[PDB]
Amino acid sequence: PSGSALLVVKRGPNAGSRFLLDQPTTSAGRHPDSDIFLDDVTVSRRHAEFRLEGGEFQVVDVGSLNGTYVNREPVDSAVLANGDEVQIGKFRLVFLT
Amino acid sequence: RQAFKKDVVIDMLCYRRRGHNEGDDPSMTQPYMYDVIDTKRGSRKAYTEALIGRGDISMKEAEDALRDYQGQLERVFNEVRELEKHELATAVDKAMLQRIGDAHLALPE
Amino acid sequence: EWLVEEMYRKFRDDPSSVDPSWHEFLVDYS
Repeated sequence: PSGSALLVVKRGPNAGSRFLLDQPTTSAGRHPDSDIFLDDVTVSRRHAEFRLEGGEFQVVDVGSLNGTYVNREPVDSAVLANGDEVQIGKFRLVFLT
Repeated sequence: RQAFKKDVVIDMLCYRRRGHNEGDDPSMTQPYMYDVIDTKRGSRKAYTEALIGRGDISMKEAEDALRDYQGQLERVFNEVRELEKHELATAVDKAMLQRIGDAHLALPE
Repeated sequence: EWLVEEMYRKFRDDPSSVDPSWHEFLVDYS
């Protein structure tokens, strides 16, 4: 829990699953090599990257077709806070810090 | 359907791209029909150009969609290539019968 | 609208100029 973030999946096949963010770039998408592997037809190969810069979590849309809705709001880059709802296609994810 | 609880029919007019076999060229029977389909564009790629032409999407959004096309095409080709390498009491008492025999005379008021 | 015809000539004459992601889209155009 120290200096790390949790991404508990609210809606999706892997419901309840947790992804731990503590690296400078924690990738997410339909590509097998992505850290946060999200498999769905809505989700693009490279959907978003969870960048941590000096204890500051922030998700950035790296060029996905369905984009990324933080708190049901389409964003290109948004600084994340405890309680945000980052959406990647059909995958609803909650933010914990 | 939710408002009137009645069947609804949607006639989707499209085209059949190929015959009913790998070596089937139905241009023997319908040459005019298949001459048109020869020069047709895919209902996904044509819609992609329409969104750019109408100003609905940009060339960055055209890259987001084109990367998603390859990202989903590679997705199934590689998943399949990897998964290929890994290969009693049948009777009642008379009181039950007497309940059914009385139900025929248990007429409403 | 514009790159439906414009980048088709930048890829057919010189495929290095057009982005490597548009090669699996410009071939199916003509």
